[PDB]
Amino acid sequence: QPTESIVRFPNITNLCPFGEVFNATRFASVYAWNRKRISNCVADYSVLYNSASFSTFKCYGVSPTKLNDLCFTNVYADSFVIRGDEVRQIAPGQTGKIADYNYKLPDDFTGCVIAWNSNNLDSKVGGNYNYLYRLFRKSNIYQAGSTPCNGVEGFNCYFPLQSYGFQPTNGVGYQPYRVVVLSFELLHAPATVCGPKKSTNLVKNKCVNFNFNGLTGTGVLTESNKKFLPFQQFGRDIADTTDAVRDPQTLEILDITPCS
Amino acid sequence: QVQLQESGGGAVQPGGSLGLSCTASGFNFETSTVGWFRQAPGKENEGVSCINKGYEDTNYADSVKGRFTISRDAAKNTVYLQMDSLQPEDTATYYCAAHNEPYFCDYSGRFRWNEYSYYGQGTQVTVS
Repeated sequence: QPTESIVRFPNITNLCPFGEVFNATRFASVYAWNRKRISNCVADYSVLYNSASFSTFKCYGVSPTKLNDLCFTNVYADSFVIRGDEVRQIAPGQTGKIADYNYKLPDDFTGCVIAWNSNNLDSKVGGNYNYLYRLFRKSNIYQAGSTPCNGVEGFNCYFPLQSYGFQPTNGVGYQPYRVVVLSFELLHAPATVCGPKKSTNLVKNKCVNFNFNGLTGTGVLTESNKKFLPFQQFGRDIADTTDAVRDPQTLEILDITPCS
Repeated sequence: QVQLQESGGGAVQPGGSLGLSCTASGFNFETSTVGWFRQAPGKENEGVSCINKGYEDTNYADSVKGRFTISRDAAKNTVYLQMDSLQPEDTATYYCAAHNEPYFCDYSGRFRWNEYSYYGQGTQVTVS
């Protein structure tokens, strides 16, 4: 019987730029609440599982521990900043003003939503006045009234700005917090986004199962010195078998012999 | 925009009655909810009454249940609140308010202070 099962995978290089969440220092432009496409990179979610220091991270359609198994064409990272009273109401299948009247999410929207404390860093003692609301849709220059002013003072004609009452003094339930949605899309495209695939320590000259980048087999390995360039997989001098296999870290060429 | 005018406040003696009136303009509040909120010194802003004229469905705060009656006049386009057996806790400045989304049914009126988008000047009622 084979002794133990073995998997060997290459070192991780492409880290998702989630660091724009840990080290975000500034707010986005008014037109551009942060909606970014994420592709051609490996998404490391392992830190989020055991971080446990942030307000919420609840996410639906996929079990948390199987993210590395699934592969998606695209990831949309949509980040806003909203107040606390709506944090439990930002969820697929629920109601609300912003989620319904600005951009639609499907009732069974599968994706992963996190809410972040900004109490001691981004909150302002005098109040940050950067928060606006879009309130109305009737059907599928912007004036709050119905009649156009045409540059003439009168009814439904207003002043550019009056001081607005935004204050931090409100209670704990009422501070604003940051919201980020990571949406996974699986569509008709070559698989480019893959989760990190962890490997183990290597043991030689024992009857073992081996799994090299998905290549599964069983046997015991011996070193072969035949001339293969590192990028070479297929060749026809023996024409019969997947002769040799190459570790990603160590470029050594190993052939297999079956056990009893 | 929407403009609100409250009137009818004053001084009352406990056991009496008072009549508040809310006049709305800039929007047709005949198929939408309009309500009365209060704020008192040392007390949080609390909604006390609301009426939806679409079927005139009524709601009152638990603190005011069984004591106040709210009605809506289409001909006057106003909201009239009648207060019977007033108590000292009813002494407050009253605001007339409405929901951003106009409702079209028997919806009970929300009495959370966050419920107002446009707000009037308010009228004082002192039960003393």
